Amino acid sequence: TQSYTNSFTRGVYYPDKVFRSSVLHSTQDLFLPFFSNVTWFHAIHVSRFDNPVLPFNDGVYFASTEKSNIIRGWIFGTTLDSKTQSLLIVNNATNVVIKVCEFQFCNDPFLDVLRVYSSANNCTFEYVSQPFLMDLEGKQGNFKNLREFVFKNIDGYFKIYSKHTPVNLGRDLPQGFSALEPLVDLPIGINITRFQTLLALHAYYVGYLQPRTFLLKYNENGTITDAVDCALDPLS
Amino acid sequence: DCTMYICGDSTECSNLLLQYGSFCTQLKRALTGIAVEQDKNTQEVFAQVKQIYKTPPIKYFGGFNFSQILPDPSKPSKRSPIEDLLFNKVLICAQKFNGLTVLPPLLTDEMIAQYTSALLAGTITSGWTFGAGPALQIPFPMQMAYRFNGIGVTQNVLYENQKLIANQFNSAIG
Amino acid sequence: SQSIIAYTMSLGAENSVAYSNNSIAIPTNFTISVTTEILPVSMTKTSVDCTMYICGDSTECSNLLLQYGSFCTQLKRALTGIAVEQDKNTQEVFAQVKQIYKTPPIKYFGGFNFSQILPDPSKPSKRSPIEDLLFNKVLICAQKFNGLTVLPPLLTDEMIAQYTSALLAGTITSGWTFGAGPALQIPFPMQMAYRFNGIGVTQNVLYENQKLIANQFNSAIGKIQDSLSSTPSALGKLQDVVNHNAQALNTLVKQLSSKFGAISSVLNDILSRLDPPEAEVQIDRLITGRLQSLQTYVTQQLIRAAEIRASANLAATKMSECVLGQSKRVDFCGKGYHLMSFPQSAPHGVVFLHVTYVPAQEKNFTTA
Amino acid sequence: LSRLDPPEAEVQIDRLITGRLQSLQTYVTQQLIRAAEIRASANLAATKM
Amino acid sequence: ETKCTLKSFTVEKGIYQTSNFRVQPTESIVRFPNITNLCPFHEVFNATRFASVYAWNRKRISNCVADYSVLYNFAPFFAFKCYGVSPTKLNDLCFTNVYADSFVIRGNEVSQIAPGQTGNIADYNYKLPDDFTGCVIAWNSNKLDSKVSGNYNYLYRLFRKSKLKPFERDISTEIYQAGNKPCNGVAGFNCYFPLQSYGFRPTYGVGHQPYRVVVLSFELLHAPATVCGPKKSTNLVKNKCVNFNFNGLTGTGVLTESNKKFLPFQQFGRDIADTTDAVRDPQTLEILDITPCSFGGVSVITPGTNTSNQVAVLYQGVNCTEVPVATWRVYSTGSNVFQTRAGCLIGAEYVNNSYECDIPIGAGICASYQTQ
Ligand SMILES: *[C@@H]1O[C@H](CO)[C@@H](O[C@@H]2O[C@H](CO)[C@@H](O[C@@H]3O[C@H](CO)[C@@H](O)[C@H](O)[C@@H]3O)[C@H](O)[C@H]2NC(C)=O)[C@H](O)[C@H]1NC(C)=O
Ligand SMILES: *[C@@H]1O[C@H](CO)[C@@H](O[C@@H]2O[C@H](CO)[C@@H](O)[C@H](O)[C@H]2NC(C)=O)[C@H](O)[C@H]1NC(C)=O
Ligand SMILES: *[C@@H]1O[C@H](CO)[C@@H](O[C@@H]2O[C@H](CO)[C@@H](O)[C@H](O)[C@H]2NC(C)=O)[C@H](O)[C@H]1NC(C)=O
Ligand SMILES: *[C@@H]1O[C@H](CO)[C@@H](O[C@@H]2O[C@H](CO)[C@@H](O)[C@H](O)[C@H]2NC(C)=O)[C@H](O)[C@H]1NC(C)=O
Ligand SMILES: *[C@@H]1O[C@H](CO)[C@@H](O)[C@H](O)[C@H]1NC(C)=O
Ligand SMILES: *[C@@H]1O[C@H](CO)[C@@H](O)[C@H](O)[C@H]1NC(C)=O
Ligand SMILES: *[C@@H]1O[C@H](CO)[C@@H](O)[C@H](O)[C@H]1NC(C)=O
Ligand SMILES: *[C@@H]1O[C@H](CO)[C@@H](O)[C@H](O)[C@H]1NC(C)=O
Ligand SMILES: *[C@@H]1O[C@H](CO)[C@@H](O)[C@H](O)[C@H]1NC(C)=O
Ligand SMILES: *[C@@H]1O[C@H](CO)[C@@H](O)[C@H](O)[C@H]1NC(C)=O
Ligand SMILES: *[C@@H]1O[C@H](CO)[C@@H](O)[C@H](O)[C@H]1NC(C)=O
Ligand SMILES: *[C@@H]1O[C@H](CO)[C@@H](O)[C@H](O)[C@H]1NC(C)=O
Ligand SMILES: *[C@@H]1O[C@H](CO)[C@@H](O)[C@H](O)[C@H]1NC(C)=O
Ligand SMILES: *[C@@H]1O[C@H](CO)[C@@H](O)[C@H](O)[C@H]1NC(C)=O
Ligand SMILES: *[C@@H]1O[C@H](CO)[C@@H](O)[C@H](O)[C@H]1NC(C)=O
Repeated sequence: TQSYTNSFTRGVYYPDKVFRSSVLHSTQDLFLPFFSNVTWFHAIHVSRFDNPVLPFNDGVYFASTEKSNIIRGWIFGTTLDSKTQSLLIVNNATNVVIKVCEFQFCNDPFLDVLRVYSSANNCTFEYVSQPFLMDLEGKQGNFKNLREFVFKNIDGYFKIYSKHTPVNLGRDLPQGFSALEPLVDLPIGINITRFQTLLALHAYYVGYLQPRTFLLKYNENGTITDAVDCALDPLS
Repeated sequence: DCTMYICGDSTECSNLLLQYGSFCTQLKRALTGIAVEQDKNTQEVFAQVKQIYKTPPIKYFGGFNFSQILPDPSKPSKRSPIEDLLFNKVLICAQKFNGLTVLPPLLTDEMIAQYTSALLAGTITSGWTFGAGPALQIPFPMQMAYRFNGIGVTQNVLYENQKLIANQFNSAIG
Repeated sequence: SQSIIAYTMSLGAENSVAYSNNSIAIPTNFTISVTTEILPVSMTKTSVDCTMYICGDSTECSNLLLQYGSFCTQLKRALTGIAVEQDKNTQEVFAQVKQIYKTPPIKYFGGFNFSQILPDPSKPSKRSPIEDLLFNKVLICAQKFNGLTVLPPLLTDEMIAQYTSALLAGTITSGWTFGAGPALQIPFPMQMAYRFNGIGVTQNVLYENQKLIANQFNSAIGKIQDSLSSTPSALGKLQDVVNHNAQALNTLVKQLSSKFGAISSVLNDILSRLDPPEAEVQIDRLITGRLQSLQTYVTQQLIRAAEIRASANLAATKMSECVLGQSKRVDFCGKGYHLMSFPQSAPHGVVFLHVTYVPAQEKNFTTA
Repeated sequence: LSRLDPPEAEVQIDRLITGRLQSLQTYVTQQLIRAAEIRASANLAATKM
Repeated sequence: ETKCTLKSFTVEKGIYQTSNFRVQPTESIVRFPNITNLCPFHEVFNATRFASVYAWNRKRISNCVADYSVLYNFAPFFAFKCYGVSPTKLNDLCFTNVYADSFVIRGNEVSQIAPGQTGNIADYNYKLPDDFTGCVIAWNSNKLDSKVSGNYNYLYRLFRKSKLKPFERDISTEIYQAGNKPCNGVAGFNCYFPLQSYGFRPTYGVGHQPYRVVVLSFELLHAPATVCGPKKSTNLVKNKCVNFNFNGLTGTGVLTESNKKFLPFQQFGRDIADTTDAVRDPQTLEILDITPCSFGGVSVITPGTNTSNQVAVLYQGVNCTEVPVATWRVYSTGSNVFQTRAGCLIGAEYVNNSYECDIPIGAGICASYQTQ
């Protein structure tokens, strides 16, 4: 169940950790192209699971609007087997249990009519910290919260950017602009080429980044407000 | 073009073209400025008249002979005989394959001749008035009388010796 | 329902003249018009210091600046010469009068209205309204911290206005005599009669049609302010000069952040991360790159200054001929027959207001 | 580029780049100087016209 | 000075430029975070067993205080070649991330661990990048890391299909394919064992003994520094021309206060000229603004050596009130200070009369040798 739509103008993140004001700085880096083809995946097993392993290359833009905690984690790495090294992310209420333990199976849901890391042998770096997925509720469901994430790795380190948007009120990938502040930059030297997502028992977008040249505008408060591509259109 | 010239079709060479600042965003600007001023020069020189005048059909100006400078309809190029001699007394592809391009001017040499024809047709049936206000007609011998009156010679000299002056002008232009 | 359209260039409306043996055309009415000309006179003075630029506050780098002969005793001389000639240009253009004249207290010149160009005592700046519009249509500190200094001109823009006021007050109560000998008074209508007598029109035309001519002059001078204030780009020549200078300075100061085939573009970083004995390798590359990048700037500045001197000379000639007298050269002091001109100041430039005479209505006749 | 490997090839290429940069800057400067003296003649031609 | 800058003993009447001046810094300040935990260096050098050559034991040093003096407890230091940085200044630096690789080799190949070098260890076991920065250390270990029968724990690769890219472990027991026989695990003729062993005995000599080598790799760029030298912190001074060393950002400034609104994840500040403008204090977590130090040229106004020998100075565009550099002792001369638009004029009065101009200065003022 894969649907298709238009990515619009979305997926712009701060490239460097500096402060600039009233500048028209232009930079070349990995970005999500404007008006690209984004695949709207779909799956449900609340009537094992209905999704194979997606490919991973040059990072992923991942956006979702879930209810409370339906979608929690991620699995990265090659072949997802207990012979190579893989990465796990799980987001519960109070902490993040990110780890680089070696495993192949980590889920035994068995919905009636946990079991996490069933085989974890040689663990590695851990970065237990504050949970990522948090929401504030105004006692009304008029505005569905939208969460945007960007995952990439270049020359070491794992870069994870994120942003929350309560502006959405019934549209998928709405018109507008919103940059992403960096959240996690942690060091790991493993090799990643395959990607999969978790889901909690008892909505799902995937993109792809490419090396492009962007031109960004900063305001007097240091926040990016607009950006233009340099290959989409001759006017650009 | 810098890139094709300095580092011909080689990304490895083009990568090293950095670390030199921007030494090729200024050469382009300089050459563009030169080209723009080259386009402006001929516009300044020739475009002195707002309108385009046509030579009269019947050509008889007091006995003066202007056929050596007026346009000749026989040749399709529509040029005076003198212009033909000027055009006949004044490795190319190799430079094209090195990034050096030659641009055409924004006045083909068939409307510049129109400007020259307009100027020369205005100057023989209107004197100098068409350079200040609206063009005003005047016979040619009267215009020559006025021109003699401007170098401290009375006009009666012209009207008493006209055939001789016309013959001298024809021989001089020949 | 619009789209981009490509066509063939036109040259103008086709016109045909009716020349014959005995057929003349004579005008019966005239029209006084006011044209406008804009000329740059001078750029902005500047100065550059080698030592702070090439080798910022580092004696170790300054020691290696030798063995290159004297490549910085000549850049200073070139820039000083440019600054001196920039100071001389405005002195040549404006200082044409030995004395300073004052506008008469009671202003009544035959019905002509000069209030649009005469100084206005209400504003403390003491400038004409036209000059105010010219002054309102024409990162800075960062360059100050790199050794690039900007020097002030030796004429504040409050005595240049005095020169312009003196010229314009002399030219309305003395004609052209104040440019040759002592100033001599003369009524304005008599001066206009003399000016008409200089383009082959008898003076009795003026005295018989005076109110109409005055009204035409007032109407002509009225709308030039609106045309200047409403044209999207009328003062387009001075802004080009300012933009070119700013771009040159910006691209010169931006060149400091270039590796030039070296590990870093910061003298402090290389001087602290490495010991002296093998540090004189990257520093040489930086010095060479900066020397070339500064020589290019100096050469560009010289070439640009030549073409502005070539325009200041023309502005001085036009001030001497059009203003201090009447010019018989065709199409020099504006289109049409020339009557008079008025100067106005502008940031790094002058604006000439030419008053010209144009025939209006033609009539056919038979001549012998 | 074909007779040698990348890692030590960025030595001759630098010399070629420097030589060509100087040879092109000289051409641009000469062109500017020549264009000045032709503008100075176009102005005179316009005045004479 | 005027007579020296232009070669002559007689200077004509006018104005000349001699030299420049700059305000001088007063005191030095160093600011570092509270981190005090020592680095695990003392463990990595002093260990019991090192790994093989083909599979080195890479370690990453996280944030800690690094003292580059404990390693001197090892006496010999057969080689201490540092490439990117000078060893002497190793203490006064801050790094982003530090990698340490420790292993054991033979003497004859200790020279082979360097950028741009080929061989057997440098090509089949461990290749450094051409732009590598860091240090290498080697010491003798024959006497306490050898056996009478010998140690065969350490093996090194000898045959490989392709050249090793820098920083790429190649742990793989794949039988070499040589000749024309497609071996399928035979491991016989024309199919050799890629790894060959070592034998270490106390009866060998220099160049025939095991040496312990450790290589440290750094990376310097604009990023939050985690490893820093044991330099002591200092106090904060404001509105005074001082030189600062904020966490690797070294330079002169005044360090005033700022009203910027840095985001919680930002550290530095820039401008349109790509120059550092604002900084964040490592300890108090405030924002400071760095404006450079007063500087400018000077000029001499002389009436000519023919007339007199009295001059005046024209410090270009500096306020006399605060910084008139207050060496030829002409500074703030009594009743001889005038603040014009051009700058600080020292040595001349300012009358309220008007004459013709002799020596132009700027903004409209002229100097002369007029008598009383
Ligand atoms: C030579 O040209 C001038 C300028 O056009 C002529 O003067 C203008 O003549 C027209 C015709 O009457 C005037 O238009 C009318 O004026 C009345 C005045 O009350 C007004 O009420 C009408 O609405 C209309 O505008 C015009 O005002 C006048 N120009 C000026 C400045 O007074 C002149 O007549 C021409 N010479 C000959 C011999 O025709
Ligand atoms: C104006 O001059 C031209 C060229 O001298 C004359 O053309 C010649 O005319 C004669 C007699 O008609 C011919 O024999 C020649 O062959 C013509 N020469 C050319 C090149 O065509 C022309 O006739 C003169 N105009 C007038 C009105 O006599
Ligand atoms: C002067 O007289 C000529 C000839 O009579 C006029 O030119 C003609 O004008 C009429 C009226 O518009 C046209 O129908 C003819 O075609 C014209 N002849 C030519 C050869 O062009 C001329 O217009 C008159 N002058 C003015 C100012 O009207
Ligand atoms: C000269 O022209 C100015 C501007 O057109 C005239 O000033 C105007 O005068 C009228 C009537 O006195 C006022 O209603 C306007 O408000 C004035 N405009 C401005 C901008 O002040 C001036 O009166 C004219 N001179 C004479 C002698 O009439
Ligand atoms: C995205 O790709 C699919 C598959 O080829 C295609 O049908 C769809 O039109 C594409 N999207 C757009 C906006 O063209
Ligand atoms: C969330 O995970 C942390 C880390 O394992 C654990 O201490 C905590 O009890 C968990 N909370 C819930 C509600 O599962
Ligand atoms: C995991 O660790 C065990 C014991 O620590 C070891 O025997 C095994 O080889 C390791 N797995 C690897 C290296 O893949
Ligand atoms: C990652 O693993 C895949 C599959 O083993 C391999 O094809 C790829 O070259 C590896 N990439 C890196 C950088 O090690
Ligand atoms: C910048 O932040 C201030 C502080 O609240 C706010 O008043 C102002 O509107 C902001 N401006 C912009 C352009 O975001
Ligand atoms: C003008 O004079 C020429 C010369 O005789 C004659 O041929 C022509 O017919 C005349 N035209 C008119 C309109 O008088
Ligand atoms: C080295 O380590 C051993 C044990 O690991 C310890 O006994 C010894 O004191 C240490 N020596 C030094 C100099 O660190
Ligand atoms: C360092 O210690 C001082 C003293 O308590 C404290 O005020 C400051 O916040 C500390 N800073 C950091 C970064 O720990
Ligand atoms: C001033 O200059 C003249 C020039 O020859 C010289 O003769 C004279 O001696 C000079 N004045 C003095 C005091 O030396
Ligand atoms: C000196 O002058 C400058 C600018 O003219 C001014 O900013 C500064 O405050 C002045 N000094 C003092 C002590 O006021
Ligand atoms: C000269 O002018 C200055 C500035 O107005 C004033 O301070 C000073 O007192 C004046 N001196 C005399 C003698 O009038």
